[PDB]
Amino acid sequence: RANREKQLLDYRETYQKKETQREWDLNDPHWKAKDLPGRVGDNDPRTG
Amino acid sequence: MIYSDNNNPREDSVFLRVKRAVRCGGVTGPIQMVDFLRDFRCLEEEQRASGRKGVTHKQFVKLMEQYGTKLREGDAAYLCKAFDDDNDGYINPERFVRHFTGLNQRRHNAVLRAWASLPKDAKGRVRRNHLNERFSETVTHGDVWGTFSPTLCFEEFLAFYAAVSVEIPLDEKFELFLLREWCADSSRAPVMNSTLREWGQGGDPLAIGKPLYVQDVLDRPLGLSTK
Amino acid sequence: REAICIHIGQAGCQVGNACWELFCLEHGIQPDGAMPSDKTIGVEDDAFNTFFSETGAGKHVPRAVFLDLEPTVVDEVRTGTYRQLFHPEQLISGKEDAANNYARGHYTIGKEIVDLCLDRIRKLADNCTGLQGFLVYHAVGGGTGSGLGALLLERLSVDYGKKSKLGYTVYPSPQVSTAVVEPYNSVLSTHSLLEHTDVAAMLDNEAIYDLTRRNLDIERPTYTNLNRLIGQVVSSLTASLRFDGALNVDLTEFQTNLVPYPRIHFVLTSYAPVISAEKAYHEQLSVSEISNAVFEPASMMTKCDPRHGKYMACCLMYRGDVVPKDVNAAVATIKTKRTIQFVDWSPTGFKCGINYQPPTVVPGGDLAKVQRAVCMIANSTAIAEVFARIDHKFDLMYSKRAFVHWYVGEGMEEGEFSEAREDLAALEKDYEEVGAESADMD
Amino acid sequence: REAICIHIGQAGCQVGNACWELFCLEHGIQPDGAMPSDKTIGVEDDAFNTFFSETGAGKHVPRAVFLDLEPTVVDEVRTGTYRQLFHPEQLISGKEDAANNYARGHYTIGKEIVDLCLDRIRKLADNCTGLQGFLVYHAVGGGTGSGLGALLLERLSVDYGKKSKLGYTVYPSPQVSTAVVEPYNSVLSTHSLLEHTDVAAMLDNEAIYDLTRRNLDIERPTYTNLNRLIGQVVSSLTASLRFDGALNVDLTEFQTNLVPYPRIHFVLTSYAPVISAEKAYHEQLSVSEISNAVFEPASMMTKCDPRHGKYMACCLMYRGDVVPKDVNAAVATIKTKRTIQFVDWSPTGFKCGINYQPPTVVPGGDLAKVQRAVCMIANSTAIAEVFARIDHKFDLMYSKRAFVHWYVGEGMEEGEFSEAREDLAALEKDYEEVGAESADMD
Amino acid sequence: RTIYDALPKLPGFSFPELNPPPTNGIPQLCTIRKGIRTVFD
Amino acid sequence: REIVCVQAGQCGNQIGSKFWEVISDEHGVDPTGTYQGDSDLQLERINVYFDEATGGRYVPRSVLIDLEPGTMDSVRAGPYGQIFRPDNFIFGQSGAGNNWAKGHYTEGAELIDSVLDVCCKEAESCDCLQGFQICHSLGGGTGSGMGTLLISKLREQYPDRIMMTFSIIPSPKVSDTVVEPYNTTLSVHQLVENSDESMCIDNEALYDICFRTLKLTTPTFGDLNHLVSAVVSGVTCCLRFPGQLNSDLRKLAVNLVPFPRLHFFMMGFAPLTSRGSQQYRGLSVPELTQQMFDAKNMMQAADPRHGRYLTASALFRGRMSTKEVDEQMLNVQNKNSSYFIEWIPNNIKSSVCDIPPKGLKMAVTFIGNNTCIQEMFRRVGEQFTLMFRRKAFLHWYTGEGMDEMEFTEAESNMNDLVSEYQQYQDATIE
Amino acid sequence: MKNSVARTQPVRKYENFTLENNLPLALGANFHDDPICRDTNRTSHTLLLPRNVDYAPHTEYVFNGGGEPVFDGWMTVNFD
Ligand SMILES: Nc1nc2c(ncn2[C@@H]2O[C@H](COP(=O)(O)OP(=O)(O)OP(=O)(O)O)[C@@H](O)[C@H]2O)c(=O)[nH]1
Ligand SMILES: Nc1nc2c(ncn2[C@@H]2O[C@H](COP(=O)(O)OP(=O)(O)OP(=O)(O)O)[C@@H](O)[C@H]2O)c(=O)[nH]1
Ligand SMILES: Nc1nc2c(ncn2[C@@H]2O[C@H](COP(=O)(O)OP(=O)(O)O)[C@@H](O)[C@H]2O)c(=O)[nH]1
Ligand SMILES: [Mg+2]
Ligand SMILES: [Mg+2]
Repeated sequence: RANREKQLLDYRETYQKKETQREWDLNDPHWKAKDLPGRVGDNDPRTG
Repeated sequence: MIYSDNNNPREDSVFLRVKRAVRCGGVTGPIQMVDFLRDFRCLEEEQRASGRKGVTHKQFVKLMEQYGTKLREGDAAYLCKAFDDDNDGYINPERFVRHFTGLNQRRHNAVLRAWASLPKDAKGRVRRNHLNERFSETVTHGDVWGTFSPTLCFEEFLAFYAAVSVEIPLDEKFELFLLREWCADSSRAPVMNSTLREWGQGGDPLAIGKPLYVQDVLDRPLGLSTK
Repeated sequence: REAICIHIGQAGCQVGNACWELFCLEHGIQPDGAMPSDKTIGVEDDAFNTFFSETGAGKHVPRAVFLDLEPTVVDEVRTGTYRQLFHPEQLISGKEDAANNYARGHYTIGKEIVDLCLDRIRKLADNCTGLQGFLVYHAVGGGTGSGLGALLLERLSVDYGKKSKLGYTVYPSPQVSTAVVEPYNSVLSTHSLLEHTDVAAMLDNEAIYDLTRRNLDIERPTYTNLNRLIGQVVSSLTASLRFDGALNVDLTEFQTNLVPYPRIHFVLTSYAPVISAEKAYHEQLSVSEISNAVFEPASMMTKCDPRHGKYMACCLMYRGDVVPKDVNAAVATIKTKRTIQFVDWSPTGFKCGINYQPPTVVPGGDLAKVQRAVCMIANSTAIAEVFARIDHKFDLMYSKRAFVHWYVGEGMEEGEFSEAREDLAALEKDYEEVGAESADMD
Repeated sequence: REAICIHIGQAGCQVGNACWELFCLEHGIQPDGAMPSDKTIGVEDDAFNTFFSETGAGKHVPRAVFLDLEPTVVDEVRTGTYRQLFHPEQLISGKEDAANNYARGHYTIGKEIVDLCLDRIRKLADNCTGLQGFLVYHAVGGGTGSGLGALLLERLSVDYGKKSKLGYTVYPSPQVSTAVVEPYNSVLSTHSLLEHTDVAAMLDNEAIYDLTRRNLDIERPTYTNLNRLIGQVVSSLTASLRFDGALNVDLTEFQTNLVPYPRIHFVLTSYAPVISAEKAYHEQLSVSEISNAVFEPASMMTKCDPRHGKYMACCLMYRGDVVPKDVNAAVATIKTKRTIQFVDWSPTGFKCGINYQPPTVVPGGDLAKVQRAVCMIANSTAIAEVFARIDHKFDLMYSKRAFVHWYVGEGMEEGEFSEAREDLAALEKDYEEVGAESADMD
Repeated sequence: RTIYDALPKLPGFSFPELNPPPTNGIPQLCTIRKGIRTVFD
Repeated sequence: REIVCVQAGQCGNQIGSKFWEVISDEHGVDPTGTYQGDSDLQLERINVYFDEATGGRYVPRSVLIDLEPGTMDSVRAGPYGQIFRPDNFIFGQSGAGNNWAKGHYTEGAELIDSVLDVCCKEAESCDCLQGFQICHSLGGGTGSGMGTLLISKLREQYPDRIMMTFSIIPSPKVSDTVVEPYNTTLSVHQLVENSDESMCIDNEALYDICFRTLKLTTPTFGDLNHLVSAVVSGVTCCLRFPGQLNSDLRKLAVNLVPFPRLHFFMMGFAPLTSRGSQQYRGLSVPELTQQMFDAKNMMQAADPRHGRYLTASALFRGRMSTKEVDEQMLNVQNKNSSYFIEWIPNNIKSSVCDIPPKGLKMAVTFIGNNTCIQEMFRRVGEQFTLMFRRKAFLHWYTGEGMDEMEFTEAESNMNDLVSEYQQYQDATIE
Repeated sequence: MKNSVARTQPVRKYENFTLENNLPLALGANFHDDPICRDTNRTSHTLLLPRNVDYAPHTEYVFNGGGEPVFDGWMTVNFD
């Protein structure tokens, strides 16, 4: 029984990492650091 | 099932699918698993020789595809992040080896006992030619001799016998199978009845020898009727 | 053995997508409808039968229908990942929505689609040998969920007989809101649903958002998280039919234990080990701790406080590695508390269930992996506050005839408002009188 | 066996860091609570159970809550070295402080935060099987410590009932001072603490500064030194529950032996071998020498002189290599002294305890290593002088209503100042009456 | 045959987890069909 | 002299599986049905519980009934499940829902004819039939309704045999079902008229046995059902092995029941002891007698100190002298004289059997008839009156079709039973 | 207890015991109660914890003590 719970802890530590979750792009800290503003300079391709 | 029950809590569904793919592909499955471990070791050795600190994600998924894993959308990145500890695009070898040859506690102890039974020499490593004739008539799974590269270490042993673990759904049957496979049962502390137990001072319920009847004690001639 | 699931409208179809993702991963059916390569006739493998049927070629297909009036969500299912899992006939779609009008769904648009739905359910029920109930998912806040859900439950209730109908329902949150006309649709839906449902389980999105903020560590949750929690609760309640256990519970047992009087069929639901992986390593998760968890109102999926009422019956479902002595000790400890009160006419307040299969873990999920869980559905007089708060908003709006011309134009008599409001007033009086102590009644 | 610790505010959390550092190092739990990768259990024995509980995987977590209204100190605990030891729910932090107002802590803000604290303490108390008391650390000079400590002790006293509550309290020093409004908060705190505490131990920083200058050789002491001394005292008093000994003393025995009348529960504390490493090798440290040391006022941790009053009861705890015959000879010699006086109605003035475990040495500590120590808590009429000086300063400020508008703005009636002042005046008269000789009254 | 099952059937001598079930499902070995009961294995 | 067993409902089928495991072990029957025993003494009375099949096989005289096959599919899949005859499984298509009226009137009458056909086929095959033995719970739905229906039909069809029941009854502290008082009251009303002798068990008492006596860290329902299988197989042991003082179910009934309504008994089994303690106490007849009368070892919540014993019976297994058995029973009657009804000169019957269960040197099973059982019925009647005044959950039962007069009659009859026990407890010679 | 299930009652030494050293239990000679003769002072709830056992079981228990001539005519006579 003791080794059973130790292996369950191993599973939790290795397969359920925080960045693995599908909704990481919304709950990520530093999400405004990795994004770009609306327009960059005067030749930004994104500004249609 | 195997990744949902309490008996094997370390198992994961997608990694189970990966192991199923590498085992059932194509030389039988356990041979393929030993070969997979060997290729992982040689790849990490080559990378360490080059000057980079480990196998990357791209060649890891390339190796998986080479062994024939029909991956899906997002599972490759799932495994790459699962085995990346420092989060720097690299795969940790010790975690992957521990998970790849994973087994239950009882099965792991059975494998350890069997391995401790066989003799070794030099740096803890066995040779095929010294022991192939001694255990020829008792090894039912003859693929062990094919696993020898006539040498073999503990990691390949554990990988081989973890490969065969899926065929025996009972833990006790697995233990007895391995013990009668390699004759690892201890004379002093056995677990099977069909073994030559040695005690030193005899069994304590030693009921043999004397059936201990009661008519052999009674004095029959006293019952004669005389005046 | 078999149960049929009916998914209605937007919330019901998206929750159905999460539920069938979970049921596939728990039984092991691949997204292309195939058993894994290691399963054969070598060992007895039939647990899926409660939710799946196999074709003569060995493909699996699920016992469900998805109903919608707008195409977008079902077209997303048709173009998504599970395209090959569902039979194309099962995904039924109309041309245009009920535009938040219960009257449009019930009278104008649902009457055209309803005969196809009854024909499909009949075609499923003919391919069964032990159907034992319907599970229904819908929201009462929207037009098609309310109108077509009521019309379809009425038709099912006429065609079938002596069969249980269990509803999981998303009610309008007490201050979070999505549409202006929510009170009218919720009142008219609850009026039709009152006569034709055996047990109704209530869910509120505002409560599950609070639970995902409080228990899990998600700052910006979205509906997929809520749908995964709902899928876990339904999987826990239906696990008793599919896996070995000490005390099984058939769906007919819920109605017998939870409903004291035929109108008093609205129940609260809660789930215990809602926990993140990082918290899971700071705590042991024994039977008594999760049993203590299911009684806190912070664990509930509906925004109501049971301290403002009295419990009449509780049904506790334990799944996983649990021993009966611990279940008995836990229930005996809860009974001692003074802030938990039962009506004096209900002395034997508890029903227990014990199943051996622990909950399954989904690859992108946020719940930790745990060896045991407990789920609760309970009947309490506190529910009168939920109806009272919907009725006050109805009275405020109807006092000025705020939107009635829409409902009257799409085919409904104005009288139906007064009938439904009088029925909800009588339901409020039932909840007031039932809670009166017998000693004062002499 | 088990005891739960509640840490409130700045002094209580900072003293908690030193306490948990000592309890971890004395039992042997690693600062992160984990174990080496090859062991199956981190320690061979259960003795830690009084202060730590282990999970089924063997991680240790401590039985404590940290309560604060400002985040900074708790955020320092969250980012420090013991991050992995505590469960994150136990570290509770609000948004803004009680701003040195008892009224702000008691009525406006602590009233909002108190229910989370009670829920966490309940979750700890449910995971216990022989709880025998609460230990509380706080300062009565500040706003949140005074107001929320009083409110929480009142709620605890209703919910848990007979269970004992022992307080370690930092009172305002007689001439060292940090804030102007200290008298109002200390008077209102003492008013609440009279009804709702079983024994209260009082500490003053000016005494610990004097002790660190004379005995230790520290020219520039800081709060970490005082907090390590307080942690040593708490470890000495609770050692009787955790290690083998000749005469054990359960936490319930203190209240029975030290309190003669229900209001007379304020006790003085002192510790004997507070000594530096350079002095420790110049002197032997026998039982009689440390017993003679504990009665000198240079050894006390509260600034009061017991020669100006009469003792009612003394409790002497000896730990380490001590033999009972020497303790008896020492106590008889102390009894012989003429500057030590007992009230004539208290003939049997002493309670003794003897434990075999010597005091632990902390890597960064300033105390020397010694084989034995003794700690005393005693009830004496000399304590009346501390209240008289606080009451005089309160009377000076209150004659002109110097700051009352803050307290009235934060929610308190002006009447509460006058009520508390007559209750403390009555406590002064109680200390005058209890000290009157029976032979004089005939 | 083995030390795990070489004990008499008396209360307190059973160790259930030593023989864990490889599966937890319910087979359909007991069916009604059209009213003709089958107890097929 | 062979007994036929009936197992009904989930509790009955689960306890039955463990009972047939214990009986198959004692007679050395392999789970394939082959005899593998080690003494002829095992074979010469195998007929008592087993019928003989033609080849190398044995078949058990048991009928399995349930309304949904889930439990039957679990037991048939179990390790000993193969021994059962396939034709002996009778099942419907929808559950009882834990409702007495549904289990008794709608699906009960639908299946009862097929169950009676199987019971008659099994009974008429016997060369001499002994009583029937039935296991079921009283708080459930199919157990209570179909068990009492079948008991009534067998009492009409076999009034000269013995009717014995083992029954599970609601704990005084925690309920397992919300509607237990109705099902329990109606079932006790049916049993007191139909039954000859009935034993009652509280799961709470078995939990106290497991925690206090055996100190098991993680007990499971297999342990509780093993304790029950031990006592049930023990009461009949003298029927199927030789001994110095034979006994029989009819002789037990004649010595235990003074008046026909007073047939409810408590049970106990003695050599229960924790794995750590066995080194501290050798087996002897005084030790067995002391455990036999300790209320810690009794499987009901009522305690003997509030009532009096009218009669009791002790069946001893093992090689022992009759003098210590007789003198122990005399000493216990003399030392505790206030707890024994004074107008009966000797309340205890003893019986001795030579062959103990394997692995124990000696064993005894205890059956007791004590008036303290009236407090349990009083508690159930109180909860029934609380529920009925408010018509609690009544629409389910009334919707199936029952007349309320049935409820008032059953309550009145049970209340008269508690009054009758109270009058005989305080009776005097005068 | 609710701690880990792998814990077992610890092992204590209690050296300098007169009865183990071929000496009488004389007055004023109870050295094994001297705290200097112990190896630890930590109190452990032995009344709840189980004991440690190591042995090789018996694997089996005994309960019993161990313990053509057809006629087709052609009658022939032999005097054996
Ligand atoms: N939990 C949950 N709630 C949802 C979901 N989708 C919508 N809701 C809620 O349900 C209500 C809206 O009901 P809808 O399902 O959009 O209404 P509808 O059935 O589409 O009706 P029509 O608009 O006429 O087509 C709002 O309270 C939403 O918050 C979902 O996926 N999960
Ligand atoms: N011995 C000791 N005294 C301290 C410590 N920290 C603060 N104090 C004293 O306690 C009093 C200040 O109380 P605080 O704890 O700062 O008050 P608070 O609980 O933060 O209340 P708020 O200011 O409203 O947040 C002063 O007399 C300080 O000298 C400490 O770590 N040790
Ligand atoms: N001792 C024991 N009690 C059981 C067992 N199975 C169920 N019970 C109890 O019996 C009651 C439930 O009755 P049940 O058998 O489900 O009734 P049914 O639905 O008519 O078959 C509850 O009090 C359960 O605790 C078992 O294997 N052993
Ligand atoms: Mg829509
Ligand atoms: Mg502060």
